[PDB]
Amino acid sequence: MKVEEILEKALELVIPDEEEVRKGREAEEELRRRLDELGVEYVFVGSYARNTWLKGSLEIDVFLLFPEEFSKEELRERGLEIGKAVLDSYEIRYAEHPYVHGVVKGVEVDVVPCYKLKEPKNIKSAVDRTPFHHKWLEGRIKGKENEVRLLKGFLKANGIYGAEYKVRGFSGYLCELLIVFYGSFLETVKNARRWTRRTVIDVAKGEVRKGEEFFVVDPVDEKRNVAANLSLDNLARFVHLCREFMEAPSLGFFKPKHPLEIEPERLRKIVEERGTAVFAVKFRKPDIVDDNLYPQLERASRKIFEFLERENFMPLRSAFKASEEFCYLLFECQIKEISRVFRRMGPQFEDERNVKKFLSRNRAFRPFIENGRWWAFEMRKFTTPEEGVRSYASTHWHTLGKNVGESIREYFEIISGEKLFKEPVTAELCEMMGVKD
RNA sequence: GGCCCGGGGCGGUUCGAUUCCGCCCUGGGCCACU
Ligand SMILES: Nc1ncnc2c1ncn2[C@@H]1O[C@H](COP(=O)(O)OP(=O)(O)OP(=O)(O)O)[C@@H](O)[C@H]1O
Ligand SMILES: [Mg+2]
Repeated sequence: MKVEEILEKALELVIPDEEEVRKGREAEEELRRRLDELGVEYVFVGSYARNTWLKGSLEIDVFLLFPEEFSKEELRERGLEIGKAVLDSYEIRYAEHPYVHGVVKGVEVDVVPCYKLKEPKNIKSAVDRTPFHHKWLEGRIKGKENEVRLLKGFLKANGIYGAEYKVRGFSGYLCELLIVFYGSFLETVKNARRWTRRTVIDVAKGEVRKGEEFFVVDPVDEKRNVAANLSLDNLARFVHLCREFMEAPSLGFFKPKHPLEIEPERLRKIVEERGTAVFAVKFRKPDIVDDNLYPQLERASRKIFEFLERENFMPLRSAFKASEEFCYLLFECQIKEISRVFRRMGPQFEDERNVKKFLSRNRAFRPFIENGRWWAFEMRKFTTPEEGVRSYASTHWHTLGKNVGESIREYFEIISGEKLFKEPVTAELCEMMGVKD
């Protein structure tokens, strides 16, 4: 097991077989014919146009070029009209920039409308750079497409591929830029081992400098950070994965990790061993796009975690899961039950004005003096994390994300114990607690 | 939708709040959906 031989075997996993390629070329030819029959102006971009698409994950991107004077509404209406007329079956679901997704002779297709600008200067639609990325890449990625595939396969197998909010990882484009910059997958991995959270990679200048945060400047637009949505943690996982890989090569790094089935009876025993409070807030999943949902699940989950820490329940970690039916914010605290009494800091004995106001307070236990200042015993309105969250969630629902919050407002429940291990969250909990196997 | 920076109004908590928990108005960037 040496890098050399391993990467040789890995190609079998990332390179599309001749049949899959034929399927794409055949689908390409059909798109062309449907589009030419409409006399539409288009251009093939992305993975398929450059032959850097990962085996099994083929998607053809067709970009409909529109004059700059056109309305964003005209693009949407016209582009959606063209997309629907050109796909066997289609689906329209997006967060902001419109596009049609569908199928042609068996392969996934994305028909997207954009403005045909000159200079990726001041983009008008969110996707106007894409055509220029193609221009900039077609002449430089030639001969190294399999190197790109190795990188994509590597990141995909380890859950950090996509740049969408569900993953906060490396986009396909970023991968190609990295390949152009380092020359190959091995080189990229070798150098990535020394990346820092301040690393700046400028491919157009062929330079690596120190910066404010992780920044990969787009050759097409120097102000654009291609890795803007790559989370710090995901950057850290990659760098580490790169160290581990070079240290002990294995094509296991290209094989998707074990689905993991682990029985609920085992989870119960682990939680018992841990002596922690493991619970979850359950509510109905809002009918909105992944790209809108996840950031809200992140916020809600975080706002509640902070409530748990300032409330002294010693939160350990939080996680979340979304099924098609419901959503779950998961928590584990070191404190299952806290006392009713606690001490609140008061003024220094020195100024009677404030000491006076501090003592006029109707109180159950009579404040005391300790180290030069007054302190008072106070009673909590709740003593467990669950009682706390039920309280917080019912009252601060509006701060847990627009849609996620509104849903919790109309309904939510706190699941714990055995009734929790039944829900579709065992995987997430095991992951959250670091259960190995 | 989420994040970041900023205006102007407020409610609650607190001995004490610009500073802690939040709500309305609003201006400007950015990110995801290709
Ligand atoms: N998040 C993004 N950041 C930058 N460019 C992007 C992003 N998403 C899409 N693009 C542009 O649109 C093109 C199409 O992206 P798409 O989502 O189809 O993935 P891809 O790049 O085709 O690779 P793959 O299909 O193998 O994931 C990219 O090649 C790039 O030019
Ligand atoms: Mg594609």
